[PDB]
Amino acid sequence: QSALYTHHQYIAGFLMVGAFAHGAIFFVRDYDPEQNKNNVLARILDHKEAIISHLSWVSLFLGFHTLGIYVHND
Amino acid sequence: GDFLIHHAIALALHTTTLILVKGALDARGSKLMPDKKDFGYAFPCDGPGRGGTCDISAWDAFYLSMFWMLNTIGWVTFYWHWKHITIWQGNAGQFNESSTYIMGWLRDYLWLNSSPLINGYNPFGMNSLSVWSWMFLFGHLIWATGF
Amino acid sequence: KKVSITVDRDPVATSFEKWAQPGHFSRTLAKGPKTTTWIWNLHADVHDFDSHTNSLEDISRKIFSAHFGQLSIIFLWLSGMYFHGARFSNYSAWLSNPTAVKPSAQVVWPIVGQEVLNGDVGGGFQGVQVTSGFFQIWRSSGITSEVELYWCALAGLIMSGLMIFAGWFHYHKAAPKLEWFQNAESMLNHHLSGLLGLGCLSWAGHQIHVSLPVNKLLDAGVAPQEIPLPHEFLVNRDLMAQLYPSFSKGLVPFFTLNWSEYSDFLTFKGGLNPVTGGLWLSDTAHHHLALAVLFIVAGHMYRTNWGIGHSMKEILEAHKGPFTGEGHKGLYEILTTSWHAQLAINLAMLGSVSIIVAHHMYAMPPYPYIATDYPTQLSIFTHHMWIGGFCVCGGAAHAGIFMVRDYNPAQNYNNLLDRVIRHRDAIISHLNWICIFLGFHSFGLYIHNDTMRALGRTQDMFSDTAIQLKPVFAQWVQSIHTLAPGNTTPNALATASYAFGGDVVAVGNKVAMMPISLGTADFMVHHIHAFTIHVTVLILLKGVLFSRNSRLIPDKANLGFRFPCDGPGRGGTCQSSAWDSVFLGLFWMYNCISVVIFHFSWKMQSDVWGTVQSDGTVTHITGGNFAQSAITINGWLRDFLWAQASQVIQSYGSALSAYGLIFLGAHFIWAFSLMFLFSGRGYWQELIESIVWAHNKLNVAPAIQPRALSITQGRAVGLAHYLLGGIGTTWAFFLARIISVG
Amino acid sequence: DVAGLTPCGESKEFARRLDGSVKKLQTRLSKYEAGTPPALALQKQIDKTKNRFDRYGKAGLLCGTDGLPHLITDGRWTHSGEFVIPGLLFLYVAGWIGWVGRSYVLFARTADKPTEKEIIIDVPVALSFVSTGFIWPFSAFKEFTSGNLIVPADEITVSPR
Amino acid sequence: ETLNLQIPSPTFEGSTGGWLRAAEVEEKYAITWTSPKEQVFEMPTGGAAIMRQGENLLYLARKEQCLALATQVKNSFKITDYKVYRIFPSGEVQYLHPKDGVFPEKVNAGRVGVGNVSHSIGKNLNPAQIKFTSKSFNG
Amino acid sequence: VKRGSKVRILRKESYWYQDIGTVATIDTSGIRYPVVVRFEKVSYSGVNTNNFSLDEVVEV
Amino acid sequence: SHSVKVYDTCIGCTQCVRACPCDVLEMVSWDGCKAGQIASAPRTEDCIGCKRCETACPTDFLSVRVYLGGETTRSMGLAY
Ligand code: CLA
Ligand code: CLA
Ligand code: CLA
Ligand code: CLA
Ligand code: CLA
Ligand code: CLA
Ligand SMILES: CC1=CCCC(C)(C)[C@H]1/C=C/C(C)=C/C=C/C(C)=C/C=C/C=C(C)/C=C/C=C(C)/C=C/C1=C(C)CCCC1(C)C
Ligand SMILES: CC1=C(C/C=C(\C)CCC[C@H](C)CCC[C@H](C)CCCC(C)C)C(=O)c2ccccc2C1=O
Ligand code: SF4
Ligand code: SF4
Ligand code: SF4
Repeated sequence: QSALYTHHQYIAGFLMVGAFAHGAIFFVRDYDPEQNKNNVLARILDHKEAIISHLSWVSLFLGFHTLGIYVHND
Repeated sequence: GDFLIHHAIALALHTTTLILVKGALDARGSKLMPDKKDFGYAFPCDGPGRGGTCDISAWDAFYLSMFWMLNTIGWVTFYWHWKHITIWQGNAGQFNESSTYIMGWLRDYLWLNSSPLINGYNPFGMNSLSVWSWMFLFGHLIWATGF
Repeated sequence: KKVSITVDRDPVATSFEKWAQPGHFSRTLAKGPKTTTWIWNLHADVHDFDSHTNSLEDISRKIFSAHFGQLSIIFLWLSGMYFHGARFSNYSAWLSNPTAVKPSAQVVWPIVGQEVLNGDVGGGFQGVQVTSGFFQIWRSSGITSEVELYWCALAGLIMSGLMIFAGWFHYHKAAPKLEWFQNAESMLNHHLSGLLGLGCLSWAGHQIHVSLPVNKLLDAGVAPQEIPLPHEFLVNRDLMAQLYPSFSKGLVPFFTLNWSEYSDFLTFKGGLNPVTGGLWLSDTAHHHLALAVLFIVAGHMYRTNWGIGHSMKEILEAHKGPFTGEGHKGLYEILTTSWHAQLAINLAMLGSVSIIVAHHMYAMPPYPYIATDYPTQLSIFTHHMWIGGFCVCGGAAHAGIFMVRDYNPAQNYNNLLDRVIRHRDAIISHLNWICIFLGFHSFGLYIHNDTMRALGRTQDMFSDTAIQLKPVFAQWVQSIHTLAPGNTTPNALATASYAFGGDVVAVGNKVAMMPISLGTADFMVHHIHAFTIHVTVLILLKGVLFSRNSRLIPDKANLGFRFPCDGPGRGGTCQSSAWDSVFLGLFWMYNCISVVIFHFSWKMQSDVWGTVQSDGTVTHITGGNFAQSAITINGWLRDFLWAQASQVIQSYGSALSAYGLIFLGAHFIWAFSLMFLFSGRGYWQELIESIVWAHNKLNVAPAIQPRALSITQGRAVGLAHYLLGGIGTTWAFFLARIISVG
Repeated sequence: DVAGLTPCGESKEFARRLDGSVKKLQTRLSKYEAGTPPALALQKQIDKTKNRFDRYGKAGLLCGTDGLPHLITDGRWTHSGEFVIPGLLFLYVAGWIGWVGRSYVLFARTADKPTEKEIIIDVPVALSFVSTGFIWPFSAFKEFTSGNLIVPADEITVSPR
Repeated sequence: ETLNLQIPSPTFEGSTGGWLRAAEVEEKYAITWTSPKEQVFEMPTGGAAIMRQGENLLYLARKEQCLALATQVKNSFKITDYKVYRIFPSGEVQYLHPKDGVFPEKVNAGRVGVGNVSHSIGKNLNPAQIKFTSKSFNG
Repeated sequence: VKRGSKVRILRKESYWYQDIGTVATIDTSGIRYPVVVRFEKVSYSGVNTNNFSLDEVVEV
Repeated sequence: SHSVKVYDTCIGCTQCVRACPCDVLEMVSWDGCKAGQIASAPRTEDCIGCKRCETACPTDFLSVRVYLGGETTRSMGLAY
């Protein structure tokens, strides 16, 4: 039970990293901005700064307080 | 203890996602290298000018997120395994009391459960857990060689 | 009289104006910040005087006044150690009962439950147990009361004020000219004869007139407040004669050369005092007196103003043979015009002396009751090993700065430096081969033993029971030192140290010292030491020798000592500077000193330290497991790190819970360092761009534009937090372990 | 009570926490004489420990099986002093610090050398700003609706894609 | 024009930093220059050598080593009379620098521009349009 | 444009894309990029001036 | 070899040519800029890829762009 859970969660983490890696390879190599004018894809690239900044905030908001509560208890 | 570890898992998922998303969305260009798409997916850097551009490629964000993926699956499997071995003894209260601070994870999970593993061979003999005892040290060696 | 005092009067005006102008000292930084890099650039180069000023005179003046400022800080620190001993310590209780009371000179305030750190150290006292060995120093000095500790704290405060005044005075009022600083013969004459010789002589006088009588009375068993005050030893010669009868003859035996009269207090006993477990203070008194004469004589070697003496330049220029070209010609000019070359030498020497201090003080414990205070013995060994390793790496850092900056080939034609640089490929290839050979044949023995022990083949191991690697040369040297009293040191009564062989010295039922036997495990860890020292030399020597040019970058000297790279071309030239070899060599210094202090800790707990019991047998701290378990890596992991981390990880809720917290905090900082070491600047600058966007959106962007740290600063931050976390974890582990069990 | 938890005033394990914590201090007090400074200190700690446990018992906290007080943060008003009310206090202070720092950054932009105002702070003007933060919700919302908090998308530098 | 192989070399005591087997089987570079004095310089491969009054000649393994010495002499001794050659194991000598008698940072007629792109750097083609096509990304 | 006027940069690969600079001089020759614009922020290279074409520059 | 391009934003400052350690770049005549000259890259077989030219260039995004490509003995900077 321990080996099977550990095995498939590690496979899951590798597959999840690879999906994003090949999405990056998609944008570099296969993405054409003139066939995708004002798509969902192009509008993602139009507000990428908002997504990255909000992801930076949520990670800090979780990190500061989860590490803070753990260190408090310690 | 389950509350605190679920929030740690959430932080790890968001941070791994941040590096991977930032890598995908800045892959075509940024302010340091606006023409990053002409160079490909995996290139070393753009040189020491403009302040320094080490790890600027989208491949390098895959590289940086791989450490955070390993950290995330580490926190998940450490949680699953400690909660399950304490339930399997009948001593779920050991997880309940020690999981709320980090020294409980250090002494009651890693240090306490290390002892059958690191005694797989010793100056008094060996048993069939010797192979895992060797693989354990083998794992410590490769990891450090990566550094 | 070419050695003369020459001073500029009122050079620099004492003004607060430049305090208000951060960055005033360099042309780049004085025009103000535009990015956050300026802030880091302000702190990084500030004490780099020879990067701001061209003239050697102003550089020398800044260095002299900065040395007075450092002395002021050291004197304030000493004054605080004496004041905390006088006011917040159980020193008086320790003097009455040393082998029971635990030294403590730090008391915490009750704020957030932290008063749990005021543990029961003994003597009706609660506080943090201190391991610096100040109590044993004070007892060796003959302090015996808190009042005299208040006077010492005041003496430190007065000296601290005098040093900070002198630094101000010698920079702003009376600054010496360059020709004053360029007097190496005069400076050596005064620092050998005056600083060292008079210092040894004055200390010998204190030991003979104060330390020796007070400590003889203490070891007889007289109570501290029953002991006469130190000046009644100075005036009444009759009481001093009662303790040591030779004082009845006074200074007539000294002047008439009838020196064997003074054998009461100027001995050559050797060994340890049985009562205190320390060196005989009569031996230390004779030692300091002998050193004082040698240092004062040494001080008359160099020529200053009367024709007698040596020219240091003539000594250097005469030593040249058929292998070495022009020889040591041109080295005098280097060492009197380059501050960095002098700092490179003096840092290598100070680090070497600190490692020697570390070895000599556990093996020949000099202070009374310091040998059986095992937290102090472990603390002062570990501390002086770390100071030694750091100073040794700074010697190579400033050798690299010399080569990049102060080295000029026109004045170094065909001399020893020119010849080393012209065969640096042969040097680095032979050193590289030695490091590979010695890593295979030291660490591969450990890997061979792990594999054989795991396979059930214990007869195929390198061990005492199986195939034997015997340290025959070290065992033979131990034999020679045990045979030496009465044989090759005929007037010696005991050995220099009981580590070489001989009796077990027990004080308060604890072992002070006993022979440290060497076996297969000792052979293996000594070749581990030789390997880690060799590669650290290779990284630092390769950095110094290739600092100016390589086959890779032919013009490395134009880029400087500290540059990140020369681009991704030539395959990639990341970390090609001399600075990056200091950066890489501090990791290998950390590795070397960590295995040395682990070897010391396990070997002393397993085979030396412990409690003597009935029948004269000794029970050691970890019961002699070093011999059969330091031969595998699994033995070090299980029987040293895992077994002895029990005290640090179980410390919560006790007075040692502070060590339990610092153990985790340093584990955290160490891991946090790898964020800076494994990452690159370009990622962090692009992440900062999106964060800047979110600040731009709310109209709250700063006028000092945020930047990711430079490539070099990213490396420096990673190395600093790596060193802090690794050393801090060892510090917490070592101190909680040895306070609980020793 | 809530989520199968027990009020700390009647949980027996909270009572054992208090008793074990006081025995741990009393066995350290048993090694000292009455009027000594270590005896006075330990008695002060025993009184402080008893006061803390007594206060927690009467506060409406909910102890678990372990006997340690647990916090309920789902929004119910009977437990608002454990997260909702400390959270309101935090957001007021945090919004104050943010509003005051933003006001100083906008002042410093209109200065003779804007980057000299941020490493050498104009302390009278900065104290003028630190005093204004007490009404930051109204000042910041009026700032928002007057079109002065948010800048339009075309005065913000962005990456090429 | 051609390298006069008989030119005396600067006095040097030798070093391990000089050229290896690839120089006599792939290519070697030479640098010649005129000195008004008999003065000490630093070799790109190691320690110090002394240039002879009159004409000097060196052999180096890399072209960059020849140009590093050339910049050093120009700044330190104000010597611009340096010529850099490439020499092949067939004996054929290739004059290299300055390529047309004039230094590259000074303009010269008859120089044809190589590598010049008619638009600015942001006007390049995205990779997707030129995928499975031989067409270049520079427009 | 004119000298001393405030302009919003429209070159997408500029460091100062969609920020305001000030026009220094305007060339009259056959120059490809005749408008000289100065900025208060420095770029990543520490430069605070650049040449742009009229189409790349818009008045504010 | 590495591929080095000069775009028409070059102001003819000659900084790249002076900074190049391997004599890849030179100045040619061009009426586009005020200086009357543009950089050119006739000797890219000698380019080692150091990108010192890119560091020297003062236009907002670099007029000279080095694109690291196939490696040779020359572009690897190998004296062996
Ligand atoms: C040099 C080494 C040294 C060290 C490390 C310590 C350390 C300590 N001392 Mg000791 N002490 C020392 C020297 C030292 N002392 C000396 C030389 C004296 C003689 C005067 C004393 C006399 C002394 C007494 C009498 C007491 C201590 C106490 C303490 C403890 C708490 C100090 C504290 O929190 O006060 C904090 C006090 C403050 C006023 C806080 C000041 C914080 C400011 C903001 C620091 C800022 C520095 C400044 C900005 C630098 C720039 C200058 C500026 C112009 C810009 C601590 C363990 C206490 C103790 O042991 O209690 C049991 C105590 O009561 N010390
Ligand atoms: C007998 C003469 C003498 C003595 C004792 C010293 C002592 C020292 N010099 Mg030297 N010096 C001398 C002559 C002397 N110098 C001469 C002639 C020159 C000119 C060539 C120099 C040039 C020189 C330079 C350029 C520098 C020194 C530095 C130092 C200090 C080294 C750091 C150290 O170990 O201090 C700690 C050890 C101590 C023992 C602290 C003691 C403090 C006082 C000054 C010692 C002497 C006090 C007095 C003689 C004693 C009275 C005894 C009385 C109670 C009976 C040390 C104080 C360095 C330094 O740190 O400058 C500040 C430094 O950069 N010296
Ligand atoms: C223990 C190790 C450790 C820690 C704590 C972090 C922490 C962090 N990483 Mg890093 N990282 C690490 C290892 C670590 N990393 C390693 C090994 C890698 C692989 C190379 C990475 C790669 C990596 C990337 C690629 C990214 C991160 C990101 C982050 C952030 C994510 C969590 C968060 O947003 O808030 C948590 C915040 C903290 C933990 C900060 C702690 C609070 C401090 C300690 C306050 C204490 C102040 C104190 C008084 C100072 C004392 C100074 C003294 C001199 C007086 C955070 C700064 C991401 C990021 O920046 O998101 C925005 C991101 O993009 N990390
Ligand atoms: C007598 C000793 C001595 C002296 C006088 C110097 C002097 C100098 N060194 Mg050398 N050095 C030394 C020892 C010494 N060093 C040692 C022991 C090492 C080995 C690590 C080095 C390694 C070294 C390198 C690699 C470099 C220098 C450089 C310099 C110069 C610039 C100093 C500066 O501005 O730093 C300013 C000071 C700081 C920024 C201080 C911060 C440093 C650390 C991170 C803080 C300390 C942490 C603290 C102890 C613990 C914190 C507690 C924590 C729990 C919170 C100056 C000539 C530099 C240079 O370029 O010179 C030309 C340079 O690159 N040195
Ligand atoms: C566990 C981690 C680890 C390991 C094994 C190494 C190993 C090595 N380092 Mg590295 N290093 C590390 C971490 C590590 N480093 C870190 C973290 C840093 C960061 C700063 C560095 C930085 C660094 C520098 C800067 C330098 C080294 C050098 C060396 C070499 C020392 C010479 C030697 O011992 O050769 C012998 C090899 C070993 C002891 C490795 C283990 C081999 C054992 C005996 C088992 C062999 C098994 C066998 C081959 C199996 C064959 C069959 C198999 C193929 C199927 C060696 C290759 C130095 C070097 O190259 O000089 C020679 C050098 O200059 N390292
Ligand atoms: C007072 C100034 C100020 C203001 C209003 C903001 C506002 C913001 N920041 Mg920024 N930030 C600041 C200073 C400021 N920051 C400083 C000094 C740093 C360097 C440490 C950062 C680093 C930073 C990062 C890395 C991130 C933000 C983010 C954010 C946003 C969400 C809130 C947050 O995550 O807080 C987080 C706050 C910090 C990490 C640091 C704050 C440090 C102190 C507490 C504030 C500065 C005090 C300042 C000296 C005030 C002096 C006033 C006086 C002169 C009168 C928001 C736009 C996040 C974002 O983009 O989300 C969309 C994000 O990821 N900030
Ligand atoms: C990088 C990148 C660039 C562009 C290209 C690209 C490759 C596409 C991209 C990659 C993107 C990647 C890698 C994206 C990865 C995306 C992922 C992992 C998305 C996960 C989606 C999961 C969902 C919506 C679960 C929904 C569960 C629900 C609603 C349960 C509901 C419930 C039910 C019925 C039962 C219980 C009760 C409740 C709770 C009510
Ligand atoms: C996180 C990270 C950054 C970003 C880190 C930054 C921008 C530091 C900013 C942290 C704040 C602004 C100051 C830190 C102050 C702390 C509270 C501790 C102060 C310590 C003393 C200096 C006061 C890099 O720039 C970088 C560069 C190269 C390799 C790795 C990395 C890297 O890992
Ligand atoms: S250091 Fe950073 S920039 Fe310089 S080469 Fe290595 S990676 Fe490219
Ligand atoms: S990359 Fe280096 S070698 Fe190539 S042109 Fe630029 S500066 Fe010259
Ligand atoms: S490419 Fe850049 S550095 Fe070279 S001449 Fe043109 S503008 Fe100047």
